[PDB]
Amino acid sequence: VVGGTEAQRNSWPSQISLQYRSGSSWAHTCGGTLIRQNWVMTAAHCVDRELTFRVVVGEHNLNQNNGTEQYVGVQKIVVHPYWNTDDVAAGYDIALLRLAQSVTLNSYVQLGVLPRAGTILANNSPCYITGWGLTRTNGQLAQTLQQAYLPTVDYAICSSSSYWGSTVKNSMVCAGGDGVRSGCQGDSGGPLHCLVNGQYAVHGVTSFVSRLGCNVTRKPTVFTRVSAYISWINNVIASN
Ligand code: NA
Repeated sequence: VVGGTEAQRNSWPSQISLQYRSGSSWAHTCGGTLIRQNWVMTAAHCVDRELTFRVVVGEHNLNQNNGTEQYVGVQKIVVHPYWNTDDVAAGYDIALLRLAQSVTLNSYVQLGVLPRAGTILANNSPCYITGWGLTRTNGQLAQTLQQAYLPTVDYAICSSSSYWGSTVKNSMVCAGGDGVRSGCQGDSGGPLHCLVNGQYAVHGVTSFVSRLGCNVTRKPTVFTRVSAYISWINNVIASN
């Protein structure tokens, strides 16, 4: 997250760190959201590589013992069947991970609440992105979980020629684009949290930014719109 601030350690208890085994250690690669005690939602492009993955819940500082982490292997990966890795702009950038064990819930570990199917945010709706991604374009991962305020940019604007044009679809949410705050590498798969009727819900799964940089004016961060995939998510969990 570029232009973020450190999150309080109990603000975003559905955030997870998806990590891969890297020699004798583990490395953060992307974010995700806990949606059942044994299921995580992330981006499809995050699990394109044939790596050994684990999920960490209750994480705050990737480089220090927080005393709150639970570590759990990934048992099954279900990517959306229409996902195509060489066309992220087509959409369907979503995947569900079944965990080897069910995690225990507490003030650091909670299920993300999802929006009702079909919900679309009005333009300029207040949202936060969260994650451990790069803190500058071509920078390094954050140590501590970051948050940045990214108001939504509606489809009519986002799909205009000076923004994303045809690259943005109605199955996506755009947020940000002010040139200072954005998602960045390592934030993929993590949540966009939006405040609606007094309650934060996860409306987006971080999908892409510009190839010209993370925080680029009129290139808001693009998220998979969770509310377009409620039936899909429910169908996968019920059949696994
Ligand atoms: Na930690």
